[PDB]
Amino acid sequence: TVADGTFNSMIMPRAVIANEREHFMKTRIDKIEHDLNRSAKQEMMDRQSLAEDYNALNLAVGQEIKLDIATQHQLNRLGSAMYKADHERETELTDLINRIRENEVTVNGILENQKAITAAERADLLLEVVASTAKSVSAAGRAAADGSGVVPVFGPSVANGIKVGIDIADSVAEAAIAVKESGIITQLNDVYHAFQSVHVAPNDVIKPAAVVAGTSTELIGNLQAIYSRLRSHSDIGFKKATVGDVIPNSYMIKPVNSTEYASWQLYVIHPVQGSLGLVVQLMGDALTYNVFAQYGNTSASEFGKTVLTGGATNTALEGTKVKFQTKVTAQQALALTMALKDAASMLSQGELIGYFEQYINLALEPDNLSLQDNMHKYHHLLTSQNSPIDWNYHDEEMHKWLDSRKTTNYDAMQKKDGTVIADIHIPKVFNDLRNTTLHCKLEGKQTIAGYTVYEYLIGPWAHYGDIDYSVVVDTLNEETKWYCEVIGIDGHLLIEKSVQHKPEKILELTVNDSGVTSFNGRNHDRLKLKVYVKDSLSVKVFRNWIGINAPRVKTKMFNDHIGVKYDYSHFDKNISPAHLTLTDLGWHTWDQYNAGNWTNIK
Amino acid sequence: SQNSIISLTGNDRTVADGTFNSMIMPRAVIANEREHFMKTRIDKIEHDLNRSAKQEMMDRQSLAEDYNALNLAVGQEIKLDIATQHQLNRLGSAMYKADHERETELTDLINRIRENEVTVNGILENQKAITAAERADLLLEVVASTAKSVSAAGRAAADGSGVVPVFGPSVANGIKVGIDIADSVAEAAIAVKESGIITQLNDVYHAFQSVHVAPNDVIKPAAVVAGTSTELIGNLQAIYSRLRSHSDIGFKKATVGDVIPNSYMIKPVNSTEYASWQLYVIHPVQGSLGLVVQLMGDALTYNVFAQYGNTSASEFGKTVLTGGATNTALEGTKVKFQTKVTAQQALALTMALKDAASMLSQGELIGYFEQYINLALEPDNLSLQDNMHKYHHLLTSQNSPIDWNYHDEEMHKWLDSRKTTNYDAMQKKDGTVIADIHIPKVFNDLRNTTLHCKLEGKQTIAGYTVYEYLIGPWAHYGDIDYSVVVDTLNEETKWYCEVIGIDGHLLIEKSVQHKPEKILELTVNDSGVTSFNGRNHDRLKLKVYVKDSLSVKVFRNWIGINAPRVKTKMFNDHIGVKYDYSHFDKNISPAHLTLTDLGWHTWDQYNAGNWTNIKP
Amino acid sequence: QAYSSGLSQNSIISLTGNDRTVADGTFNSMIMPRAVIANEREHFMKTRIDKIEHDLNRSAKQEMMDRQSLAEDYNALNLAVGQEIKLDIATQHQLNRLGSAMYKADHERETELTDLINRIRENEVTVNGILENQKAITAAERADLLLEVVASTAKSVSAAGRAAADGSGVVPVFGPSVANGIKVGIDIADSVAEAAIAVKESGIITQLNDVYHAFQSVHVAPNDVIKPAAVVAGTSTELIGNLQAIYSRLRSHSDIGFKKATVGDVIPNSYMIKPVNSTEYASWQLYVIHPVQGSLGLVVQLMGDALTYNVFAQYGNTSASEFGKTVLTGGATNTALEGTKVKFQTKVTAQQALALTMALKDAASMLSQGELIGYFEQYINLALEPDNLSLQDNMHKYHHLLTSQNSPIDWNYHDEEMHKWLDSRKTTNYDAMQKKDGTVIADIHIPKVFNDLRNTTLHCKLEGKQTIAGYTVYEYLIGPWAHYGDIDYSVVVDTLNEETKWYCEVIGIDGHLLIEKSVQHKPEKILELTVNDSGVTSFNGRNHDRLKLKVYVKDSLSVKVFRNWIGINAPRVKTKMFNDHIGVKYDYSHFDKNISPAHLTLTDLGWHTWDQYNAGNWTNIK
Amino acid sequence: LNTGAGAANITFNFGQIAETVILKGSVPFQLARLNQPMPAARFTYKLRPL
Amino acid sequence: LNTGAGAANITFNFGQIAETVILKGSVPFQLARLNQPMPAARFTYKLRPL
Amino acid sequence: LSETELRALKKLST
Amino acid sequence: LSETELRALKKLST
Amino acid sequence: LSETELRALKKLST
Amino acid sequence: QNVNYYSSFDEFIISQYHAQDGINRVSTCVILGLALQAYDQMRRALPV
Repeated sequence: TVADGTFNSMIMPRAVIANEREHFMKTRIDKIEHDLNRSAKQEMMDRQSLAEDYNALNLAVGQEIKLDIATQHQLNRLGSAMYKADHERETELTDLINRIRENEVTVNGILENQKAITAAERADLLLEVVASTAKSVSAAGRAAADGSGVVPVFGPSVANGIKVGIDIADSVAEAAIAVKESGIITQLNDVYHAFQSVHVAPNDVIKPAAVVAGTSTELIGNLQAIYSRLRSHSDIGFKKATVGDVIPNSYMIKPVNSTEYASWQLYVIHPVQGSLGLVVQLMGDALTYNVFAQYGNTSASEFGKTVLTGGATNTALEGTKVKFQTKVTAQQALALTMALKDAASMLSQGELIGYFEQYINLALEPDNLSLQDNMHKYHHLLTSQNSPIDWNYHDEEMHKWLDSRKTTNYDAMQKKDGTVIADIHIPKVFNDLRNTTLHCKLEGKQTIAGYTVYEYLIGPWAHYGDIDYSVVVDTLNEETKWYCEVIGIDGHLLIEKSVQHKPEKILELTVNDSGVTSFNGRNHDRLKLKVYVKDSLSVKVFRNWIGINAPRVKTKMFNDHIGVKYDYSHFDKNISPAHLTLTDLGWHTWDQYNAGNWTNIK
Repeated sequence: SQNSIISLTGNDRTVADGTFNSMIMPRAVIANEREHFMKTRIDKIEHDLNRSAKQEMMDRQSLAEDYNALNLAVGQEIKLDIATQHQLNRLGSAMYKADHERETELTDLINRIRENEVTVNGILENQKAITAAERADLLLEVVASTAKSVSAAGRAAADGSGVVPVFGPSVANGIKVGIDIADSVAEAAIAVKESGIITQLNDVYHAFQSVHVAPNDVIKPAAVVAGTSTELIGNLQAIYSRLRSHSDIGFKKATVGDVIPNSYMIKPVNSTEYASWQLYVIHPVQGSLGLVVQLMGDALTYNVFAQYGNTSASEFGKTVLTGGATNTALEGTKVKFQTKVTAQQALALTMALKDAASMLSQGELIGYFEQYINLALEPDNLSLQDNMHKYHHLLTSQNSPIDWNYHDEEMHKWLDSRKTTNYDAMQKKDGTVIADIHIPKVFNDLRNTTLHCKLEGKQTIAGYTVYEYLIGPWAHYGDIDYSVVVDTLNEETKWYCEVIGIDGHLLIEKSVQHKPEKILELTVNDSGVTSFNGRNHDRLKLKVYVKDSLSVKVFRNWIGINAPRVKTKMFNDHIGVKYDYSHFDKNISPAHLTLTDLGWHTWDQYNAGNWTNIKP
Repeated sequence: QAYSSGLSQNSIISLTGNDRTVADGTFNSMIMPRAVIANEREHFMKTRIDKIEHDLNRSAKQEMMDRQSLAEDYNALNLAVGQEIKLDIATQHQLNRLGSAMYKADHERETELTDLINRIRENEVTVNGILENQKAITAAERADLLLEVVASTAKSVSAAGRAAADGSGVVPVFGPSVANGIKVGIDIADSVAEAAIAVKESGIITQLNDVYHAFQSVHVAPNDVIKPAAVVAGTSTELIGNLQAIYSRLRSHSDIGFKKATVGDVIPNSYMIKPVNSTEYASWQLYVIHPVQGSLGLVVQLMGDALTYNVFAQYGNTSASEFGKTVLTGGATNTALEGTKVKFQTKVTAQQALALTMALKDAASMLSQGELIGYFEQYINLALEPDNLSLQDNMHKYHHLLTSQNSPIDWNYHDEEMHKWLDSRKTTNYDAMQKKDGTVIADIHIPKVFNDLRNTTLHCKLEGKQTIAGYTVYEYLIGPWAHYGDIDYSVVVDTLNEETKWYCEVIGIDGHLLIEKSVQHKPEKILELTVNDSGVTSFNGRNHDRLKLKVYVKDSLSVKVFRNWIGINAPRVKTKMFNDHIGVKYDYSHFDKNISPAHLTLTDLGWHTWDQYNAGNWTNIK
Repeated sequence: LNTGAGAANITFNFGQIAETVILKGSVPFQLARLNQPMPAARFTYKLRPL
Repeated sequence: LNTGAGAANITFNFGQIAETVILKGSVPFQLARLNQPMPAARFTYKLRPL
Repeated sequence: LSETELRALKKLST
Repeated sequence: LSETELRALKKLST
Repeated sequence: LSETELRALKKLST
Repeated sequence: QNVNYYSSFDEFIISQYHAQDGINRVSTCVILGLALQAYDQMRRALPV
């Protein structure tokens, strides 16, 4: 069965970043995917409707979101897409957590008796004993199961056709200000051309979570801890565009005239969704890395203080520079870098280059089984309580650093041009992703007796204060009646509104410093909202914080998640609005309903 | 040398990287994870471009009203309010549209061949040394075919929308999978239960991908040994009869309540060792037979197995054709893939590769095989390509080593038995109401079910847009009804329907817009032949002329449920009876129409041209 | 004797080394170029991606639905008899789809070049410093620096960056997608009745179907052109003149490409010939490129380590051979080689393909055979410039030479000869079909109204992304003109509101003209201009080579602009060269100005000069 | 033993006389020189007291 | 020291008699001959005055 | 326009 | 929305 | 159908 | 594996003669025949 060696070259991983056509091919299908689901022509159309809904929320002075200004519209397009994709992933994680809890006995048996097998095999076994909607952990299968919302945001396509250079000179006329508001500064244009969002599926996270888990509770806690870190980094990514600075671009340095036996590669990753960066050097068969902070950088150096060291890296190497956008987080990239260092002796140089570049550019796990296991083990360590990196310290310092930059840039522009021009180009309302007043358009694929069900998940909140939720419903028919259902642990609340084309407030909630709210006398970490509409065309949900720049709740870790457990099993049940009666509306606990009929009270 | 097949790498089995020979070597799409990921993304993009999930959700209400307006009998109604039926209709409607378009292109090709039969007969008789691909180019040039390329690149460019293979995971996205009722026989609870599919149907969709073969693929096997134009046409119809029967079986597997198996490749856990072996297990959803291919070193072995009559213990059924000893218990990594070729097409390449097992490198054997299964990409080695087409004809012809009619019939009986067993099992567990929601008894086969085919029109005659629908051929016998739904912006409009036969056409004028209107009722005998105005016909053409149209739909309905089947025609059956389809091309102009022109009129009444006005 | 250019070339170091073969399992092997046309897997994957982009931006279902609206708009233009564009005829509708898409891409490219000129002229002092200080760096590096000092919207010269920066409207037209589902070969036998003619008008002939299956448009971005423009530029004026000279040649080729479909002849297909059974160290390749948008073709042969090329005219063929006269020779190329033929569509122009061929010929000794194959096929099939930085600069230097005034090829002579040959072919095909079939049948299948892209009456749909106080701004660039005569411009505006107040603004060098129309769903004539033989027009007493039209609509849904020439086959204007562009300079800096329709009074409408306004506030006069 | 809210830093001084010092921990831990980046956790450290 | 708006070019002439000149800077700087591309910033240069 | 949207819009018009 | 659909819908409302 | 188009069309019908 | 079988050496040599590259195939078959002639005589004298 000895081969002639031709087959092994075909399964050899390839240098996607270094090879230009491979880098040209990937940009094209990422652009096509973004335009398939988010159309520029459609988005420009709904600008007028969105502007009216934002104005109709009756926000306080100084907190209004004016979509008529070009800068605010552009930041809304990035924010709404980023928030949407994160929302589906959180919804998928909640569904997965429910399925694990129904099959705890079977899951516990797998975790105890399957320590020998690979991480991928354990994940496949876990997703089979549970009735998971997606049962594939391979990269190809995950792409097929991925929906429309979770598609990463392609920055250059968003900032296409937007006017940049508008010059009014010493003119304070209303006509001149109107023309000025229609454009964006050059700085925002460079920000979008270097922006690509990364959203990690729950199926990819189950492999790190189950690699050392021994009980179902630990597996759930590991899953929640990772998504607490993942969601926190997505907020930082949006705030980077809000400030007046220009985000750095990841790049790779290769020799200008490479040699066969003396080639070297240097990779610099600048994750937009993160507070730390990575520098990886490949000289011969030796691999070295350095984790550096993305905050506190001076003008002279693009690298901040390095917080974790894995050798000596020379960032002053001379050669050709190739720019690229990462598809993995800093933690995911670091996990492979540690794994690649250990297996450097047993791996060829081509394997070292190919495996690393495929993961950063295409989010492709290595075909090697031993390499795959070590990476997922290192991924668990970096996201655990015993992690070598204190993520909470670096996330908080990035937040402080970004706030100082916004004040410095706004004051600098105020002196040069004025207050009115500064507000146009540096809006102070947007701030963080979860702080910002944003809308999430909802898709409904379930119809109960002619009523389409639209599902929204309230929380989890990384910020505390007072939050309001509003729903806008557009229908073809006139004089319709639509219902809203808010589900908790104890029961659900049913509301009838029957108003279209305008926002209508459905909930006002108060969140404390621990990110928990008191819904009818019980502590809830999250709630599920379902909107039932007949012959619907569009359903939009708005969230709004009463004050601007709401303070942040400390990011939860593994111990915080196992300390308190909340039941989400009731989020699946729904009602039939066609069979509703007048006495059924209001707040009603389950004890009142019969088993299986949550529409009509006993 | 002695070998007709010459490997790109020489007898040294070494090809230097960066050279022309290495650049044109085939690639292992299945084994490479970068290549597999790229193919899946492009496939999903193509499906989402043509079929939009947001559009299909919006059109659900309109389709539900139309299906109820057909006034079907009790026990035969299609209720799209139930989630299970809607998902099955989505898969079936796209499946039937692709098969319908392929059949339409076949009829045009048959007409083109018959118009230039003298030149076609000369090419087939005089020229026999050229390969199958070269022969197809000459035939597609002698006849004025719209698509003149047999290359995979030219085919994809000219494939057009409506023939794109259905992507199961896209269809199954966002549907509720788990709903409990917990002993609540109530109107509200039953309404909620009807909104969600079960886990079995979700798993079926995630392992589903249709295969539709263009007539430009069929022409190469058809002309490989054909000597006359009649033989070429008879071979074309025989292949498509087999394809349509297999396509019907593919839909029936979703209707019956069981999880379909998934094709996979087993490769060693350790990469880059001396020992090299690969195992391919192909489970074609559109077929009754499977393929198991094993390559240990340079030795290739295959086994054809039945996909029916298998116990739960073993996924494989009985072996109907053997080509060696294949071990399916080998341990290693399992990579799941979706085949893009039929079982016969996969089997044809396996026989050809076995003959040239020692004449090609292992990378060439794997690359050529995986490119065909995962991309429908024919091998670049012309000598290997010619042998594959010769085996494809043999597997279809009357001298085939496989009795396809026997295996297709057994698959139909096995699937019907499974539906009854699953329905009875769920009836006891939950109840009749729940069982009917999850296992609908109205769907059955693809060409037996009541289905709609949306029509696209690119031809406008004097402001009237022509929508063409081909009636038949029928694989079942009974009574069939046809209906047309016309959505038009104008408040009041007049639209015309025309049915072309061998001798004359029938002209109908209608006014009702949104409700379906019955156009034609037919009776078809056990030979799949209908008597349309005194003449036996195997198919008819229906053209709808609508002014300022927005959408036109045609509904096909059988009077009785589970219509009995018609035996699949073979080469001998097709050459026995010949029907003329040259009349399916002529059109009428509704603008220049009078009251006397409407009705059934034979050709003799009209002049040359002017198929509108009946004055000779 | 092969043509020898004394062009200075940088030394080129191959990845393969002295032995001219790359080592297995090395980083150089992973970054080596590899064939895309020869490999079936790649030539299939790229066609699928090319088709996907076309269907994303241009949907057949939408374009079929807009046929009724477009036909009414063309009818409402009230064109003279013999100049009417009847879209009810299938052939005319098919040609309009090709014409409208090609013109939109050419218009967008011309618009970006106009803005790029404005940024360079604003930052002239800094640009002049870069050009004279940095003369030793590569052309790509110069482009990156120039695009940074100016506030260019697209600051990336890399291929991946250019693809991302490109938007809908510049995507190449995929020919096979357009000709899908159109009826072919409708047969009416000796019938002259109205019903028979109506059916005849609904179909097209086989020839047009073959023409569309071999069509793929090429549109070069301004960022691609800046690298050749800055190779020898010393001042900003020279750089701008080079940029305008290149795009003048590019636009002239686009008009010829459309003219090929209008005539009754079928267009040739570019193909590659490869050995039936390739043998290691004895392989050969033959490339035949017939650019649709061009007047010359290229034949490139790779036998052993020798590169040989020939440039042949695409006009004057006697149908006995597919090659015309040879204009430039670079060796002996054997087109009678026997082997498998693979058909491909080129994504670069003839001037771009020839530049790489000359650069590769000089580097044949220093580059391996595989590198020559990979670099050539990648550029022809994907418009991907070689990763070898020295080779890329050599290609750009040759590209400047082929466009400069001292080019070895007289492009003006060959382009003019192609127009004359194409006109003769249309007459011959029309006369031949007028005899075999009737005059009515001849007019249906060979329309006389469609001559060339900038002569035929065409519509251009405008996209709007800027809103000023509720009014969306739609921008259209009037000119430049390659033909002289009288030209009329019309605007069609569709708005959801029942009554609407929309404005049009025409900007020139000194002042702008503001109009109000308030008419929906019908063409409204905005401007009538007379263009002299030099391509300039007298707009309010000053010579203008181009103008800017901005349309302001509230709650708009679609805005279309129609361009119309008084007489068919308007006489052409001699293509401008570098000297012509340098001699006369026009200021386009005023095209960036905008007005606010909401804050408009009755006295502000009309023609007003800049001195009547304050700084800013171009809406309201002092 | 750390009873605080966050991780603490403990400074070790081994003098300058000893040649080599080998540190072993019951669990993997992080050690680095003064004002130097911390490495990944590991069981054993070989240090020069100077 | 550069007090201007942008970067400046300083010309160094070391004569023709000296054989080798070695240049070291407090910070990495850019130096190249006439009509030669400017390299990346380095601490030290070795030059021939001829 | 979808068939559901067209039918609903026509009913609104009348 | 196509221009054909918009004009047709405008006529129905008016 | 977009939200603005639907809102505008409903205004014409009423 | 992957060989044909013939009733006699007469059939084997004629079949190879008519195949592609037949002139250089029969040369090998002739040496096989002389090898088989030696095999027959040796094995009859020394049966194993």
